[PDB]
Amino acid sequence: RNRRRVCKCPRPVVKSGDK
Amino acid sequence: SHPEDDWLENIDVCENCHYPIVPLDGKGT
Ligand SMILES: [Zn+2]
Repeated sequence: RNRRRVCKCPRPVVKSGDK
Repeated sequence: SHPEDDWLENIDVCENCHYPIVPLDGKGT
């Protein structure tokens, strides 16, 4: 009926940067 | 040091949405 209201992120935080 | 098991199986809560972030569970059977 309804799944556990857990994390629903369209891009989880990963150990990395952007530079 | 010490085991990192303190959340229904060393789970962590994603502060991003407050909803618990669990890992793919496909073993144990
Ligand atoms: Zn999340």
